[PDB]
Amino acid sequence: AEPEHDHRKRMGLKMLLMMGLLLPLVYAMKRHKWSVLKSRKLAYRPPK
Amino acid sequence: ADLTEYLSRHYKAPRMVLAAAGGLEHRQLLDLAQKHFSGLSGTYDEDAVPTLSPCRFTGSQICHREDGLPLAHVAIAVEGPGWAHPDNV
Repeated sequence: AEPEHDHRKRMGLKMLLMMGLLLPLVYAMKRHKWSVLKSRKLAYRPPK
Repeated sequence: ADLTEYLSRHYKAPRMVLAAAGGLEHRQLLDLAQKHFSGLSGTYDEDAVPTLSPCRFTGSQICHREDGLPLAHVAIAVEGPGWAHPDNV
């Protein structure tokens, strides 16, 4: 029914291990850029 | 008291320079310096005299948004080296 069975599970382990690297890495990349906004401080200074 | 404390700590002879330029001999500049400045640090060389310490440059932004003003001012700088550095030229 499914001769690909063993190949798909091999690529799956590669997929899971790669994603275990790339998901925290791209997360850090996105957080690094969003740093400037996420830690920003506002002050309101109207006259008189 | 704040003001005289500042004066006491900072206006001390090894930290100040009598400069002149023009129609003068150096000799009389020296003469007048002993005449009028010599009661400054003859025995006043005392207390924590007074180390500066390096200033941490950041890399950051301050944005005072005021749309009521007709022109934008922007100043941008990287950290330069001090007075001493040959890189200045």
